[PDB]
Amino acid sequence: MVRGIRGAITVEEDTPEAIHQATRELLLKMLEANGIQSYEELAAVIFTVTEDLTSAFPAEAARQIGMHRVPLLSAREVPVPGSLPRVIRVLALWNTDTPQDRVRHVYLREAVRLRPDLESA
Amino acid sequence: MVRGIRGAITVEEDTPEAIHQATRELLLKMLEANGIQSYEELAAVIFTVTEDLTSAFPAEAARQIGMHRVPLLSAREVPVPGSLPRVIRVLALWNTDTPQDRVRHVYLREAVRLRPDLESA
Amino acid sequence: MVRGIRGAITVEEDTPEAIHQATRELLLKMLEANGIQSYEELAAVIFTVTEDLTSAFPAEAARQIGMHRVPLLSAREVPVPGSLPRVIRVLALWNTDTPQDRVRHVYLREAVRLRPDLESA
Ligand SMILES: [Cl-]
Ligand SMILES: [Cl-]
Ligand SMILES: [Cl-]
Repeated sequence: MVRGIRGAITVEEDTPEAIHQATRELLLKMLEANGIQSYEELAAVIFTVTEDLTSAFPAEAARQIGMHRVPLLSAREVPVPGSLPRVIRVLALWNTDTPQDRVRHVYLREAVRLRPDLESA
Repeated sequence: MVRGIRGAITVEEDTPEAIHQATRELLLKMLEANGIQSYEELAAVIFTVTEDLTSAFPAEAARQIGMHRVPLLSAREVPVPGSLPRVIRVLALWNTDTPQDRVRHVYLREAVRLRPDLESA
Repeated sequence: MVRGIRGAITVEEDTPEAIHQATRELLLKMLEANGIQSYEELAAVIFTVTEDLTSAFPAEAARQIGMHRVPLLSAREVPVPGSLPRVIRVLALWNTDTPQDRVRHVYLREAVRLRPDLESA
């Protein structure tokens, strides 16, 4: 049994340096938030990028933090009018028996605006 | 162990009202067809939309039926010439030991044309 | 518990005959490399294609080798400048307890250039 973990983060520019940094930061925070101890717990990680980000592969950033042995895939997000620009989204598939309500999803920088429900009191 | 569940549905127009309704209908029918009792059985749900649908996020529709705690991701489908227009596709990842041939895939409206094998006698 | 299996292959032209052949070849090699004995071991398979490939659905090729009962989904890859053209990527989600370092990822034709780490001595 598997639990997905969602993440999202924004960048201010379509450059590799920006995209790679943001992706590394988000991945590490997703793992930390969930108490993951090894990349071996990850079945796979899927990324999406908005259409305004073409300069870099998020999987390259994941390999900068050593995710060579984690299977990675990336795709393009739907360009909805008025939706948040320059977003990197992550779906990590985690081999765990953690209950669904104990999985922690991580939305950073302006991406917090995507999920106001995940703000809490 | 995990089983994917596929769904697909068409809409007649690229509007949020159409996309959201179709997505809600399809998701509920996928769950019902498979005898799912809780959203907690879902590892994650991945959506795709054809390039002729940009007005809405399918994940927003999933949140209208309460999928806040289900990890969701969306992407764009390949624009193959002559392929069916205005299709919302769903891949639900289901934590189950159901055999592969007992999983029920759900193709609604004109999307039945995608999978004539799933028509039966 | 699930392990992803990555594959990738290139084609020389955007035609169905080329895309379908390459997809069939890659899928079978991914299964063989990992000692998979039944399609029932596959939770789902996700494909991506680069933006320069629109003539065919990789899932149609998977159905030419009988993957009707395997849930399939396809999406478009990020068009990064200078990245390899005409690539079909595969993420197979495999129900297995195989350790992460014993899963075999398969990169064929020019797609070997994507992952020089997977060349070995
Ligand atoms: Cl959370
Ligand atoms: Cl079925
Ligand atoms: Cl390998």
